Amino acid sequence: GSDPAVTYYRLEEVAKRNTSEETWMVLHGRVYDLTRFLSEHPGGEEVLREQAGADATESFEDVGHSPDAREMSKQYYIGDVHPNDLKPK
Amino acid sequence: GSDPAVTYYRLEEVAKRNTSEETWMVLHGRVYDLTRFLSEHPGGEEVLREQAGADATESFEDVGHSPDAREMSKQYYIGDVHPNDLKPK
Ligand code: HEM
Ligand code: HEM
Ligand SMILES: [Mg+2]
Ligand SMILES: [Mg+2]
Repeated sequence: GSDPAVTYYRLEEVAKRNTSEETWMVLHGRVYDLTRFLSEHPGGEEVLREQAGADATESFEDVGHSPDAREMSKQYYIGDVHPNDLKPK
Repeated sequence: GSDPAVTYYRLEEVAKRNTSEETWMVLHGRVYDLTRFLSEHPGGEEVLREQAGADATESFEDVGHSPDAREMSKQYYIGDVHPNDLKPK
């Protein structure tokens, strides 16, 4: 069941956005446009460039971001990963 | 100049890695060294051999790879396609 209020992106569409002109990334089943965040990230640009257009959930959690960082991610949230591209829990 | 965190490859060079000794492939503007991946590819070696050395984004996405297949590709990423060789738009 897709949610009328949410815009969904297939991982194929996220994979296209892997350039400095447009960088998207998936974190926990949600899509973030970090294009403008790249030069402001306190963890630097490179870690984000390397996984541009991809699901970087594991790296994000391995680093262990703070509640403050998670709060900050909300400003870049743009949609949910299409139901079909979500993995079983 | 470009981005020093990125090694760039011209499609002319990528095209030469089309045998089992060294097979590279392009997916969404990035180069992947699949030489060790061939044996382990669930869809078999032949489908990779067929587009070895070329951009196989279309066939990759048309097949419908899973989130796990995408995660798996990351370890083979060696660099980006030279900007001159990408689509103009
Ligand atoms: C919109 C998503 C993201 C936001 C808002 C964000 C935000 C931040 C912030 C605020 C910090 C400072 C320390 C703290 O608050 O925990 C930080 C550090 C860091 N971030 Fe992120 N980050 C994001 C995504 C990522 C991703 C996807 C990666 C990995 C590919 C990453 C890798 C790092 C690293 C390596 C550090 C350094 C911390 C350490 O020394 O271990 N971040 N990030
Ligand atoms: C780094 C590049 C690639 C990786 C890591 C990869 C990985 C995988 C994995 C893990 C599967 C199992 C099903 C799934 O998880 O989706 C799979 C299946 C398959 N792959 Fe690939 N693949 C790659 C490139 C390609 C390319 C370029 C082609 C086409 C020329 C291809 C054709 C197939 C086919 C036909 C299947 C079977 C589909 C099924 O019924 O699930 N793959 N691949
Ligand atoms: Mg060499
Ligand atoms: Mg994953």
